[PDB]
Amino acid sequence: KVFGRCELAAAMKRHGLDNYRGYSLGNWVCAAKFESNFNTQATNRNTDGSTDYGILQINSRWWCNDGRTPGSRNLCNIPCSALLSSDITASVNCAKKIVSDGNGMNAWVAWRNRCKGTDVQAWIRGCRL
Ligand SMILES: [Cl-]
Ligand SMILES: [Cl-]
Ligand SMILES: [Cl-]
Ligand code: NA
Ligand code: NA
Repeated sequence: KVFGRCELAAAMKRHGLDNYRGYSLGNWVCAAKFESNFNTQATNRNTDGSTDYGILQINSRWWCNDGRTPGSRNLCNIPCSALLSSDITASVNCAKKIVSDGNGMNAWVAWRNRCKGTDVQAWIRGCRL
């Protein structure tokens, strides 16, 4: 599913991301924009052989099982395919664990490089939320 911007904002807010770990909703919308282009089916293969999955590009080295990331863990207790679903509950729930791991949203390189320190509000402009 390719979410609209406000559509994704509303879903993330329902699922309790707004201000989770102190990160405003716009941070999460911005991260999803640059990570997945709002596409739940986004997949990216990393140099280390792991893969990123879904709207928030959750990585198989630590967070989900894809059966092909040697030495990896599955800390969210899900198949990485769960993360490609049109429904974002699994992605949002795993994201809560990742952002809680110690470095906040810096866990998403694209957030650090593209969203962090920017006017992340803008991402929820116009949304009736
Ligand atoms: Cl915001
Ligand atoms: Cl594996
Ligand atoms: Cl933080
Ligand atoms: Na990524
Ligand atoms: Na894994």
